[PDB]
Amino acid sequence: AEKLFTPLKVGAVTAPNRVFMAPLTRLRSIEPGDIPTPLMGEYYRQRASAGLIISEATQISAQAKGYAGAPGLHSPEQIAAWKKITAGVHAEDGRIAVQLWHTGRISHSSIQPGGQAPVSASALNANTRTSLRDENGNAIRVDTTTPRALELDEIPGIVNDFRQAVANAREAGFDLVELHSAHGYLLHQFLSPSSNQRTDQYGGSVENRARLVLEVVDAVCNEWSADRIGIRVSPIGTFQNVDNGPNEEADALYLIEELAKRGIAYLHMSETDLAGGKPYSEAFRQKVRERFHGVIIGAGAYTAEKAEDLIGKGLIDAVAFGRDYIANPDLVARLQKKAELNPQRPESFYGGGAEGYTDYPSL
Ligand SMILES: Cc1cc2nc3c(=O)[nH]c(=O)nc-3n(C[C@H](O)[C@H](O)[C@H](O)COP(=O)(O)O)c2cc1C
Ligand SMILES: O=[N+]([O-])c1cc([N+](=O)[O-])c(O)c([N+](=O)[O-])c1
Repeated sequence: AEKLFTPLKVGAVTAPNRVFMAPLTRLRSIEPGDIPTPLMGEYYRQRASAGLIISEATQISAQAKGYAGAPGLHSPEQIAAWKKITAGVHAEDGRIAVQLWHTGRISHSSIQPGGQAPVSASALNANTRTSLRDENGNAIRVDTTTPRALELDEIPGIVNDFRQAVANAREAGFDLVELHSAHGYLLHQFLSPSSNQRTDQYGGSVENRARLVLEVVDAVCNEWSADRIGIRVSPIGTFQNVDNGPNEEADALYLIEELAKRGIAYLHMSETDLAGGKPYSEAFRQKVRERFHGVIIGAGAYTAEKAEDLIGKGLIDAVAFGRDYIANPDLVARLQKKAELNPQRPESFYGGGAEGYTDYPSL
């Protein structure tokens, strides 16, 4: 069609096209153990024609767990299972990044270590729901538990958990890592004034609110290499009840300038929540583009036409598609041929088994 099907260097790897698979929580891991499965391996292998696969959000630690059925990357059994998944993608000549998260306050005590309260920047309930499993293994929605504020002396341990999870990602065969700094999860809970009322060096000013994420970026670049690190941000608008405060544009540009200093592989911008939000102006896209010198990935209700427009204008380099990738394993070939897409079945986005997961056909 036009530029979507052309190669792009993304840090240490080269994508053959600009059609990426966005990170998508599907809640099909084995419990106990939060272990990836052969069925997950098949799902990712089906999608290996993507320019880059970004995995579902994956826990850096047991404390990081927010949803029943989300996988981890902290135990030996998890590492071994992910190695099989990455090897399947590579057998199909694909590339895969792991999205690493800590859910912070979007969690429930029943899935935390010891059954205790989850942690956050401050002791404020998320006022949302998470997904648990019932006695028959089926996904159910439950109100989030009020968190405890992290003590200052606990912050280095959070940094260390990200560091260790990146070392584990490298062993598991991932090509890149994506830090989950978006959507109201732990790193975003520190970034946003709505969720961060701290009076130490980790709250107040934008420099203090960004301190934790930038300590994490520095630690993971040191552990592996900057050209292996990406980050997902959602810095404009409201996401899962977390807004970006009264100075969101200036605060976003500060963060992006700081990330640029580290020479990381990519910046992945989640532009809108699933419930919608105001579109990015071209002027703001230009301000982002002049501050970041790696790859920029756009996401959020994109069409191929919008992607072509913005790639052609030189404002973004690639697009991540979420729900179209759930339903279309061969999305690249379908967009290239202008073929129809399979219809989406949202009732099977979370939990369950093969149905609504590996049963969407290729052309
Ligand atoms: C079922 C589902 C699960 C999601 N899980 C994640 C997640 O693990 N990590 C993340 O950063 N975003 C997650 N998202 C957001 C998607 O990555 C994506 O930004 C969003 O679906 C909008 O893009 P789309 O219109 O192309 O689907 C999820 C979205 C859906 C629909
Ligand atoms: O539905 N989900 O399970 C879901 C999960 C995650 N995540 O990282 O755990 C997200 O970032 C989003 N999201 O950003 O929209 C959705």
